[PDB]
Amino acid sequence: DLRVGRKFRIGRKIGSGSFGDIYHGTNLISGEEVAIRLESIRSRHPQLDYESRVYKYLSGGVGIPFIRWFGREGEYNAMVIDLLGPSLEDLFNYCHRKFSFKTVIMLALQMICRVQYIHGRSFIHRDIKPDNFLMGVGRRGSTVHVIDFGLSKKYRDFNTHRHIPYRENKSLTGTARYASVNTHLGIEQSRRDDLESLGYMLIYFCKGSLPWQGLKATTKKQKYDRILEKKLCISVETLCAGLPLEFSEYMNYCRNLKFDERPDYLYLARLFKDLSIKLEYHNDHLFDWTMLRYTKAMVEKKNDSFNKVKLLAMKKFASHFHYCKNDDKHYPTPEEIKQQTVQNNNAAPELLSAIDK
Ligand SMILES: Nc1ncnc2c1ncn2[C@@H]1O[C@H](COP(=O)(O)OP(=O)(O)O)[C@@H](O)[C@H]1O
Repeated sequence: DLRVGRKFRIGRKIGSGSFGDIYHGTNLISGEEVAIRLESIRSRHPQLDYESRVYKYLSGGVGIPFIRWFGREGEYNAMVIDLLGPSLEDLFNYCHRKFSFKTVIMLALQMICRVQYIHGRSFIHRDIKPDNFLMGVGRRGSTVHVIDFGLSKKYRDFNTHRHIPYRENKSLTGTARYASVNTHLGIEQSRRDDLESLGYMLIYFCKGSLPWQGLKATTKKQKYDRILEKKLCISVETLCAGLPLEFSEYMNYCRNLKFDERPDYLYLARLFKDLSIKLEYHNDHLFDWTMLRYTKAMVEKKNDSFNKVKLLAMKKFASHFHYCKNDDKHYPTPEEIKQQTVQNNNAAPELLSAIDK
């Protein structure tokens, strides 16, 4: 309950982590709810100061949490920033670990823009994963935000745009579930790698998992290298089985980019915009969790309970909920996928009547 940056009061924890804790905070003058991150100054590997400085440099971008204050408060490095909502991994779990094509397409459109803005500010993220994308709170709940810039890096000179040099034998640090093949190989990360990681997330979201998940090994390196072998040896076709051709096209593009090459962000956005048209989706910010949450509220006026809610939701929103069929070996046609609209309507008392109201 101490004060930070004169006017920010620390409240309840949100909260804990490896680089410190994150708290609810309040601006004592305006009453605005914010987020406050703390890092012990006795930390052996300080990261908060770095992140705050990246956040400052990125300040003003759409979907970049807006830093309000950072500095020193006694025994703590502190950072005051926008309060955000659930992560996409959180929402993935809420939806029982599968997203519709529509929701994945809509996330992809926003996330490509976020990554584009970050690259436009001469930084690469280097830690692209579902946990690092959060929705806004309240009415900002339709905007995907990017967080966690502790591993981010300048990939080019601010004035000359001279790219950092090519390099090998770089070490790998985290879970490498979403890491690019070239990261695994020890190559200096560049813009392409952020986008490849984004690609794996999309496939993850669609299919419910990646085929190199849940591996065990005797050492970290062995595990990393087992993941690398699967990424390398499983074809893009197999990887993207059951998904419209855009998803494998997205992946082939990222894997084919050269080290210092500027990505064609608009080409990639057009992939998913064109697909949403073929699938007759509106870009209406109506995500799976939005509609499941609404449906549930009306019903209430645990695995088995969810399935009933989901059934009603898919009936009321038949044209919105299309899913990958993981037994598929091919890329389904748009008309193939849209056939699920009919199936959704054909599913089945007073409860079906209640929801319309
Ligand atoms: N600006 C923010 N507003 C609200 N919640 C946040 C913000 N930044 C991170 N979080 C959330 O706080 C929780 C703890 O985050 P943190 O400890 O930094 O990550 P991790 O636990 O993965 O190391 C996470 O669930 C994360 O989604």
